[PDB]
Amino acid sequence: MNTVPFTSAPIEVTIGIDQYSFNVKENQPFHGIKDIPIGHVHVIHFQHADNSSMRYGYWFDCRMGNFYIQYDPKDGLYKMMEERDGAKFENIVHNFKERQMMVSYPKIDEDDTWYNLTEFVQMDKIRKIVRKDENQFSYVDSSMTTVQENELSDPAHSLNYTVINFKSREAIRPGHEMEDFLDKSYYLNTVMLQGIFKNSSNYFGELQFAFLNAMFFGNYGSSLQWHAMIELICSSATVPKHMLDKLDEILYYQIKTLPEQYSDILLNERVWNICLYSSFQKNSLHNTEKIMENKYPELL
Amino acid sequence: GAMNSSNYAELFNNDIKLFVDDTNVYRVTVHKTFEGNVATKAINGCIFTLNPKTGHLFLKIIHTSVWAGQKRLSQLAKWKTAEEVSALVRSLPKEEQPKQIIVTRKAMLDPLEVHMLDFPNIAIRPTELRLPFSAAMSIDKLSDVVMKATEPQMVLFNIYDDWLDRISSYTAFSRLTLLLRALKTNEESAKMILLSDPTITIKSYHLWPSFTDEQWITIESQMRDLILTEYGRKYNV
Ligand SMILES: CCOc1ccc(B(O)O)cc1
Ligand SMILES: CCOc1ccc(B(O)O)cc1
Repeated sequence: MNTVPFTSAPIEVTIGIDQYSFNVKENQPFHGIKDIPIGHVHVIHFQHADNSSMRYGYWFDCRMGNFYIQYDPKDGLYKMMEERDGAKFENIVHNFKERQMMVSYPKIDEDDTWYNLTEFVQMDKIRKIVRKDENQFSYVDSSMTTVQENELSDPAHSLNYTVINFKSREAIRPGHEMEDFLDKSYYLNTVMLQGIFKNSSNYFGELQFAFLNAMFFGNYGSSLQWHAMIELICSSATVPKHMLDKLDEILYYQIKTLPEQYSDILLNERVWNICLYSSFQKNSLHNTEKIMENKYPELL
Repeated sequence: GAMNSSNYAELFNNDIKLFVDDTNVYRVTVHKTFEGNVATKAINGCIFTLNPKTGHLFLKIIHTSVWAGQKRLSQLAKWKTAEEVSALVRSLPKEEQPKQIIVTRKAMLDPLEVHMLDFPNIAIRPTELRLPFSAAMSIDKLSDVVMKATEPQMVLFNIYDDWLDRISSYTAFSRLTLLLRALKTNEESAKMILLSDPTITIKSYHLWPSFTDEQWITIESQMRDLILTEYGRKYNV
């Protein structure tokens, strides 16, 4: 069980840790978050009470270093940093634990939600999408655009998701124009899976990361990426059976976790109706279709 | 974006463009089978690709053999249209290639966009105009070449005959659309109007009769009257 201590909380903020969020008052005696499950990536995120503009946060894995949060009054945000002095860090955390100055990661023992949302997400792949190699953790915020959005502006602060574009030479083989546009199996299996991602786990990890950035930061280009990767699978007639079954589980937990009140901005009516009702895989996503129809029948 | 009333004169500027109409690519007769079911029999079709500035018509004849053994023919027909338009563009010298292609039906956009990915600078546009190019098979010489074809074939026409020697391409296109609209609304009457005077003949190298300027004004009036008439017969006005 790992810890992300805080130097303090000087400004009132809503703090998120994975799917959990709680309020910290201006100068509340607060030193951080303990009992964080080892073995998963995590995200600690922030929305200032005084300017809900810019949700922002950090993806991290506690196995990769000792990380802490410290407010920066010049840049005006809670920054993640790495403590390289491991003994200093243990000592600091112990004292925070002895004075009960840390909130506990509130995992229910029955609850596999976070694992099910991050099953294929790996810090090494996050750090290739979010390029800032001098840190072992990754900063994301509401406003960051994707490499594809910039094509259609600062490249250092972009989300380098894999570009998917159904009307592109990459997606369409010369002489199979109709075939490849109406049945995207070539683009999914040869171009994307064999060619770019190497395996379905890496594809699912990017899909899950894009969903999580859409949900926790309202990152619009992330939402576009999540829907494109769903649509590429549902619009392929030939998809391995294990990928379809795993996709159904992935999407089920994503729909289950989505705030009921955000479904209007995080869910693309066209993509979902197409995927569940018109696409090749319209009958292959039993769990997702059932939770969608019972929770968001308005979208459909 | 889309071509409409407000940017209509763009058709006659000096940027090469083509209209593509696919409404006569896939044509069928529907009939009863001996068992009393219904079946279709395909007949020859054509892609109607027109330069509205010059009158140059690229008539790609679609032979019924292209449908043999294929499924979902109405969807294939849009892709086959796009395949043939893309092949035409590639066959043209660079300086003859269009800078825009305007499709008359929005269902052609994605097929054509996909087939033209190699030509990212050629704009593929829809239009809000309801153009009557479906009536092109009411021009006898075009219908004749389509129905006689025994194989795929491209035939080149000037749909304006020699009109551009005397009138502008805006007026030539106005005349053509009026003629085609009339032929679409009442083919028999339209053709009766066009041919009632045997002293006015169609040159061997032309599609329409050799009317003087004065005779075209009269013809054009008769075509409007016909369209107005049919609108009245239709709606009881
Ligand atoms: C207002 C910030 O509050 C603090 C409370 C406790 C410590 B400490 O080391 O236990 C430090 C700061
Ligand atoms: C050190 C305890 O700090 C806390 C901060 C916030 C909450 B809460 O429920 O919003 C609880 C405790």
